[PDB]
Amino acid sequence: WXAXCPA
Amino acid sequence: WXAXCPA
Amino acid sequence: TIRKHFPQFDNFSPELSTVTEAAKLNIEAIEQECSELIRGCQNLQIDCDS
Amino acid sequence: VRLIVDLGGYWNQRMNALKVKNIIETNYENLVRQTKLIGRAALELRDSKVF
Amino acid sequence: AALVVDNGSGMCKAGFAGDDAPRAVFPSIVGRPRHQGVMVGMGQKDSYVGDEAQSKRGILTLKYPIEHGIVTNWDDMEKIWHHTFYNELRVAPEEHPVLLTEAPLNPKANREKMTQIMFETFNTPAMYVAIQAVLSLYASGRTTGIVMDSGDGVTHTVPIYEGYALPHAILRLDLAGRDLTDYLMKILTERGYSFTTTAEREIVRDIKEKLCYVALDFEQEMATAASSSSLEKSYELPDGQVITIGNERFRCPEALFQPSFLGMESAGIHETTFNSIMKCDVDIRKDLYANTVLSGGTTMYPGIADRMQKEITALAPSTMKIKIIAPPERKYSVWIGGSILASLSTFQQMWISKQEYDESGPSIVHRKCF
Amino acid sequence: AALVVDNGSGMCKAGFAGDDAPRAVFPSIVGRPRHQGVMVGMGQKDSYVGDEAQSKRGILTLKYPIEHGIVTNWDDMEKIWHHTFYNELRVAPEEHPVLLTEAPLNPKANREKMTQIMFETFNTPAMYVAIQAVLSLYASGRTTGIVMDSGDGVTHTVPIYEGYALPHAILRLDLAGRDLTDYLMKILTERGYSFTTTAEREIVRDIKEKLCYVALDFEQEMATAASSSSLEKSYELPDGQVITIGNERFRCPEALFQPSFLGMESAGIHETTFNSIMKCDVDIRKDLYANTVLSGGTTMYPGIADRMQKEITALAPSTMKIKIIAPPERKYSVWIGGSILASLSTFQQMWISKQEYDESGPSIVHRKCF
Ligand SMILES: Nc1ncnc2c1ncn2[C@@H]1O[C@H](COP(=O)(O)OP(=O)(O)O)[C@@H](O)[C@H]1O
Ligand SMILES: Nc1ncnc2c1ncn2[C@@H]1O[C@H](COP(=O)(O)OP(=O)(O)O)[C@@H](O)[C@H]1O
Ligand SMILES: [Mg+2]
Ligand SMILES: [Mg+2]
Repeated sequence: WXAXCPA
Repeated sequence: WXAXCPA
Repeated sequence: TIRKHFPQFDNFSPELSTVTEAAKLNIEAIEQECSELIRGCQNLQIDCDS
Repeated sequence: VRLIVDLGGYWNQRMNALKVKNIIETNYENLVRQTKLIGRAALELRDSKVF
Repeated sequence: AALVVDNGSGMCKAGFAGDDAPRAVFPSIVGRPRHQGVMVGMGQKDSYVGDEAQSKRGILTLKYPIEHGIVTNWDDMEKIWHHTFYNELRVAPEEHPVLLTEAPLNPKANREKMTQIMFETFNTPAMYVAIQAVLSLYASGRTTGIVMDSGDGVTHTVPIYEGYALPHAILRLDLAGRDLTDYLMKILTERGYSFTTTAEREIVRDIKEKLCYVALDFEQEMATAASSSSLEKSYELPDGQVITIGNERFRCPEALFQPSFLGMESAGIHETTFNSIMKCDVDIRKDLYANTVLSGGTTMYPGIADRMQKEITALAPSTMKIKIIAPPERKYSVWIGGSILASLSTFQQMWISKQEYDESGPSIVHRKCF
Repeated sequence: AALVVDNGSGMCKAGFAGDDAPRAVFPSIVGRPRHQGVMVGMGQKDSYVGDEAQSKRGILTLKYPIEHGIVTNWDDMEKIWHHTFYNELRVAPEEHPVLLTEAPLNPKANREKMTQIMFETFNTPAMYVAIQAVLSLYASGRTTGIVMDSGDGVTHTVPIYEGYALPHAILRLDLAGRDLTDYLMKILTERGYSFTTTAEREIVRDIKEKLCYVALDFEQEMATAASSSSLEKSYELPDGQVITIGNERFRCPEALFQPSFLGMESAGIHETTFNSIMKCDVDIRKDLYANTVLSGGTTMYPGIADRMQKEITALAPSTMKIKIIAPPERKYSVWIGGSILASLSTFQQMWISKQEYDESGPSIVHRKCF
């Protein structure tokens, strides 16, 4: 993800 | 709650 | 039938839109509400003057 | 005692005067719009050849 | 002096009678550190309460002891009360009566336990239990009106015509800001931002308080948002990353009036107002229309009153006039009204005595308080 | 064979003339799914009614087409009737006369409205409409009396006499089963159970039908209920949860006798029964007292008969005798009485034919069957 996690 | 919802 | 041989009557909703708004309005209460104002103000005139 | 008992002779009439003035200051303008709306609709339907 | 404490689902305040502003302002959360202590230099307390937790909220398991206005965890609840009286308010409870506020339509077990705690843990000289929403109307200087309270766990509508409210027309809805916080995040995942833990939930809480707003026309606004730009705003995360949000600015606050997006069959907040006023008498209906009052931190959204006034206007017949009152400081109306009520001399006789509690146990609260 | 169809606010009853029990007894509900369907190829219907709607009620938004007696939706009302004939009864209406019932003091607007939708959509060969209250005592085997008609939508008190209704003496009271079910939930939350949605509105309807009962003395029973746990009973929720109610068994049904508990200025049926009989003639008043009858599913509560007998006795003069007739089959009394009326040989006289309607039009019903 863009904000939060890596994805 | 007890019977219903989470409370 | 209308949308086949009567193009002039294709959609009468847009041409008559004030009737829809007036349907939500209750006529009898409107006269009752306003006519009370004439009653109250006329009672004020005698109350203030006499 | 200084307001209700003291002025009970004309208190209600003074209150009767104030309530109407505030009422007129508020409802009068929208009443005119409501009347102008209903009369216009009646004229519109009477003057509609499509209907 | 008499102390005023207003326990809320997420936000709890406390102060003194006659004051115009609550003394203590800190959220009501207790967290426990999941990780294991490595360093022994500092205290590293077992638990932290209030503003202490949020400062270190990254490493705590934040828990809300009260849910939907119901204290689920009583063990944690006394930790707040102990913290309020000794750390924030730094006063001894056994010299002053204290008043607590509750939502209407609560379980009888909720408000019997607090009275037991007050007269056994803190040994307060006196106590009182007063509905949250009714005190809000006192802050507006009115006694004939309907109060729209909307906090974090409860969204209750109550009409009040005289010094006491009508219990029969009280409509309580469990749709509030905390449900809204759960709602933007699932929608926010559409834009590529993932927030799951409770620590980032307060970060989620912040963006709602600053960027969310009520749209007057949801259908027209979403069409406007389809053209892109002119609505997206940039917000900086505590990490440092800057996020941009489009249509979601109005979509989440819109869910109040269309609960179909959240999956519960109850009608919108605009509609339940109409239902409650239908349950009262015809003559009292005229007064309540012109005396509609909003309260609670949820009602802070810009333009919420304007859209609310439009919605009720369509449902209500055009004869009666609708005026929505939105005082600027309606955030603390519940506490402020309590300060006025506590300051009243007539209220010295509606206090509950410690001796009276002893004779009747904790069951006296049903009969005396309301 | 003449069909006898009993449209009701809660339950819909249908069968055949001469039968001792309705053939199909299914709820009068209409359901429309609130969620989109993702599993294709099933042929899922658009609208669901009756038992099938009740079976899948969790994912449906149930609506009552009839509320407070007046039909608020004429489009759904035919659908349940359409399901009534072809699905539940599996009989073609083209070759059978059908019997429907009408409510006391019904507005004239509806009466041709059912007429104009039956002779056209289903083209039934013959028709007749009578009062459900009149058919109540017909099943009881008497022709003169007063009926304590209570149901899901409305309640009426009709002092019938030789089977001819008295319009001026008809009293309408808004204390129906739906009100009690709505009152049961607002008082059930005191024990921590929160039922709000419409799907679970049937659940409390199931609970009160099995557990609620009428207490002879309210003041004595609350004292005993508080003192001992004997009155408490355990009920099982469909999810497996176990609930217990202590005093709500006798409290919800008591509102039928104390409407101020709901906040209605109109008083209970016990005085309304006495109020109605005050309007009749003095000479006939002797007969009406001794042939009072109870009807409808609302009057199913245990111990309801002796309680009303005790109360109206104090209201009634000491000289008069009161005989409360409560047949155990009074649940289907309205349906059974219609089957009795249809089976009569002389009942062919006041048929309204399809041909005669054509020249007479919708207005014939007001004068033919009155
Ligand atoms: N500026 C704001 N805009 C939108 N919502 C806000 C704002 N400030 C506070 N809130 C909401 O109000 C809620 C708390 O309001 P309040 O009723 O004062 O406390 P509680 O709900 O705990 O009683 C918070 O959960 C927050 O989401
Ligand atoms: N054993 C029972 N105890 C309590 N209430 C009952 C019982 N059986 C049925 N009822 C109630 O009676 C209602 C049935 O109403 P009904 O008589 O069918 O209305 P109508 O007379 O309009 O057809 C249901 O809503 C149900 O709540
Ligand atoms: Mg609050
Ligand atoms: Mg009935």
